[PDB]
Amino acid sequence: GSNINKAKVASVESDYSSVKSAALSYYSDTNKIPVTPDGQTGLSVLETYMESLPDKADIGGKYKLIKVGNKLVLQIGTNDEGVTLTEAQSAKLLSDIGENKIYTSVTADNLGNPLTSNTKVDNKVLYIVLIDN
Repeated sequence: GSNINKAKVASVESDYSSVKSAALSYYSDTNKIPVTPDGQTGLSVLETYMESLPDKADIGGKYKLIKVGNKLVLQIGTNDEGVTLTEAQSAKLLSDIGENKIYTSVTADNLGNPLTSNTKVDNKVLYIVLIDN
């Protein structure tokens, strides 16, 4: 329960850090935000920059990269499966990553409701800002 759940959150944080470094490299080299091709999932857009591509989050859900306004966003989950978070998992993720990054909804233009330290997520797609311009 408690310790396993905290380590699943830490695993997403490690994936986030690795993907963020690779994304910044791609952005510096191409002058364009790396995005998953329309109609696909996964991080193969970053394959030149990563020895091993993260596939699924330990909290549930496949990874992909989307543009939301001017921001690069790590999407965690798809139609098939979203993330699951207890309040304690949400609290750790926010303590470690900080504010204005983790969202429970987006449109193509705008970040939606921010995750809070009291939020439970039951099989829903989650969003973490990687690059804020």
